[PDB]
Amino acid sequence: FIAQSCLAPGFSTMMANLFAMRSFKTSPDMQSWTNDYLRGTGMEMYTETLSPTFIGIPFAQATELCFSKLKLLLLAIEIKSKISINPRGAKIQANTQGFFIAQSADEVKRAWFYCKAMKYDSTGMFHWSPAKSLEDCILDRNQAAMTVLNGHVVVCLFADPDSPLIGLRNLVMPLRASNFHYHELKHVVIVGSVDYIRREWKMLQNLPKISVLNGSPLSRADLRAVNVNLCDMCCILSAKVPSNDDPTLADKEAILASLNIKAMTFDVYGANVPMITELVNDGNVQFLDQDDDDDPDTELYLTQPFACGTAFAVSVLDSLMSTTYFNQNALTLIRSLITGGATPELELILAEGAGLRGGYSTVESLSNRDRCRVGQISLYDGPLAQFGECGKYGDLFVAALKSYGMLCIGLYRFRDTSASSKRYVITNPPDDFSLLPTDQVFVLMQFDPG
Amino acid sequence: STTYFNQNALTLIRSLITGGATPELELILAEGAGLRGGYSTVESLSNRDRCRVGQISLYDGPLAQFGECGKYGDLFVAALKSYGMLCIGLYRFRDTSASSKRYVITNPPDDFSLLPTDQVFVLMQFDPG
Amino acid sequence: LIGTRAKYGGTLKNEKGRRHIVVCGHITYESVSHFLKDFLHEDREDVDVEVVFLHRKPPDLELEGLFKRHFTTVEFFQGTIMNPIDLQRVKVHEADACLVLANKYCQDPDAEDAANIMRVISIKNYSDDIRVIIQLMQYHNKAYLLNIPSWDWKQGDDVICLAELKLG
Ligand SMILES: [Ca+2]
Ligand SMILES: [Ca+2]
Ligand SMILES: [Mg+2]
Repeated sequence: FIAQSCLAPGFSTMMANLFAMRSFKTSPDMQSWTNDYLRGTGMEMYTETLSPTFIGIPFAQATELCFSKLKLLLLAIEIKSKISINPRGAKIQANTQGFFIAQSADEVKRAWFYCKAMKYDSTGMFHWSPAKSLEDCILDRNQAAMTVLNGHVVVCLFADPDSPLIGLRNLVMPLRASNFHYHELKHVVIVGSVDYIRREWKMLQNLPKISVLNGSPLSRADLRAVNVNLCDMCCILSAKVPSNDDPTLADKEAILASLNIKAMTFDVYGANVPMITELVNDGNVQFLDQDDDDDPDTELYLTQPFACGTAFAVSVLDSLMSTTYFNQNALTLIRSLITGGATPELELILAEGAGLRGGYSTVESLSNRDRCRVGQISLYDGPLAQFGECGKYGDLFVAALKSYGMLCIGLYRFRDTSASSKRYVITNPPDDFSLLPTDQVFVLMQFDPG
Repeated sequence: STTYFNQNALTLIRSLITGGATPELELILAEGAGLRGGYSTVESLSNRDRCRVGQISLYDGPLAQFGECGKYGDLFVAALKSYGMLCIGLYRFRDTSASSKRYVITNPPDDFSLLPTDQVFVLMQFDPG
Repeated sequence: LIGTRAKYGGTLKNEKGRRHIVVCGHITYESVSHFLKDFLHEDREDVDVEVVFLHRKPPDLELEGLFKRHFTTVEFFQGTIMNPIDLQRVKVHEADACLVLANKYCQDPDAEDAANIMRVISIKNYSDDIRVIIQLMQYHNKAYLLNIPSWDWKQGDDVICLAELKLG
């Protein structure tokens, strides 16, 4: 989820809220941005067999009809054995299982009753490298300052040499998927102790564009060396064991790092730097933000930092146990959407113990590069800017689907419409929802060769 | 307790014992690169002119006339006018007769009697050259 | 199971034109008695300033008697500075300043400094425009407090570094 947030900020919040079963009551009058956010939190994954009326039509026309008529968002279908996310030019076959996003399972049933009356690895899903050594990836303060790092990803790691391993692959490899061209790949720099990263370097040898800087991300000198003001996303991860002395002192390391970056000034200030923070305790989210009211008894997803895609914790993942049991395909859609398409026997390759092994690209293998990816767009400029002024969300959804095939999932707009550059996540707004010129849309982008 | 009643009280303490710690020195040190040098200019060299904590003796010197029987007030007045030194206290032997142990007297009265073996806490100015 | 009623609790009663300060951190018999003697001295000019103590563990019988002798000028409350609910009870936003005492005789100076630093963050999170005075054990921890966006020395925020002053 953290890796997906690098490509599109706030995506982790949309992911977490889409598997927690929440019942939403519309409210008469309260805070405006909270009301829009709470309506999105009532959305979750659902599966239903497609009506026979949909047989013989392409997916693009099928999901457009569901949104306009049934007010349902169809984003994935199963073709038989495998799940395709927003397929391009794929017919809707008989007895097809479809994935829908709706408030409740009752609304989903309308879809059933509708009627007229060496470059890549062996699997070819991720980029590959000829096992670059760790010593060649180590950079100094002057080495990192002289090189250009624009649009990169900074991984602030807090880990003792004896700390338990957290698997630094799981954040880098989704950023190294075959969906992205080699020129658009985001550079990854890790700030932390080399002793800990040395144990993690076994599975990072074959991942291109990886940099390691020794030191502590708390120090301002290291942060200025890697140009944190120009990075697309700064990730704060802690691997140290909890001392269990006090629940409020468990995340003292990440809170200090987050506050330190927010106060630094560059010759652009640090308060505008997009950051995501890992929390081992839910109650420490109150210290991540300053201009908000804090309550110990409030739920995590109700907090402002979580609603803005800034805070994240493993406590929101407990809902996956119930979701997996009711439908195995639900978990498969989760992994394919966040891990960059991790094929089954690829884990069998990984379980062997030899690490990531590459393969020669063929015409059959290169076909796997064509799949949808998670992306974010802006309505300020481009050929989709006409809907930013006063166009409805439904109009944007149809226009984007017909022109480029992008499937709009949600919106990412400022908390205050006027001061502060804080954006909250709205999941699947109604077709009559009003847009703003400063809005960002979560979309599923097709793979464009070339 | 002293800091709360007056913030300037703590500022005087830090400047008196640390040799002068300007606020932006803390910001430079907080960066993590350690002490950073700089090229001396005409304005930069002006910061060298400030008072320092020192100790003098009345045994042999131009101020030795007050050691025999001169009062503390006379020594304070004479030192300030001629040299700019500001007497703060005395560092006198415990026994006048023997051990070489000296105790601290802070701001003795102007009628205090001095001794030839007395040391005075003074704040001397910066003398170029 | 029934036990006894909560001896210390509730909210500090508001008074018109009343100045009060909040003291937290190491609240023991040594610190409180020594602090009160220096804070309330005949040599210093008398000012009507209320002293409010906030601590987690209930005070022992010796500290309770000390609070009784200072009933009209010293009050104690049970709670942690990390809880926003407890911050409202002592009315930190209306307090003139917040004082964070430190345990000088601690086994781990890093652990003591980290806990005290987190206290300032909690106080600043509740409201940024609060004067905070903290005792600091080691100098290298001063950088963390300075990097806090809400920390402003011009507004009265001060750090008393024990190591820096002792060696100075
Ligand atoms: Ca729901
Ligand atoms: Ca907050
Ligand atoms: Mg949801």
